[PDB]
Amino acid sequence: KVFGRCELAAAMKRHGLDNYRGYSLGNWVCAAKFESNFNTQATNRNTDGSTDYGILQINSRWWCNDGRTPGSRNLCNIPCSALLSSDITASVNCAKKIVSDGNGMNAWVAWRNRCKGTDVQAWIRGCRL
Ligand SMILES: [Pt+2]
Ligand SMILES: [Pt+2]
Ligand SMILES: [Pt+2]
Repeated sequence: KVFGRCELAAAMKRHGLDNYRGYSLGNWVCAAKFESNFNTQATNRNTDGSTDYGILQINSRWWCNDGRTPGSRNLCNIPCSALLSSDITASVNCAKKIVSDGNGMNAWVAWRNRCKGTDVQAWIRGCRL
């Protein structure tokens, strides 16, 4: 599913991401834009052999099992395919564990390099939140 901007804002809001660990909804929407372009089906294979999955490009080294990432943990106790669903619940539950691990949203290098310190409120403009 390729989400609309406001559509993904609403879904992220219902699932408890607005101000989660202090991050306003716009930060989550900006991150999703530059990680996946709002596509729940996005996958990206890393040179280390891990893969990034779904709307927030969650990585198989630590967070999910894909059956092909060597010496990997599965700290979110899900199959990585759960992260490609049109239903974002599994990705949001995983994103909460990741953002809680100590580096906040710096865990998403696209957030650090393209969203951090910018006017991220622009990403929720117009949306009925
Ligand atoms: Pt939803
Ligand atoms: Pt939820
Ligand atoms: Pt856009």
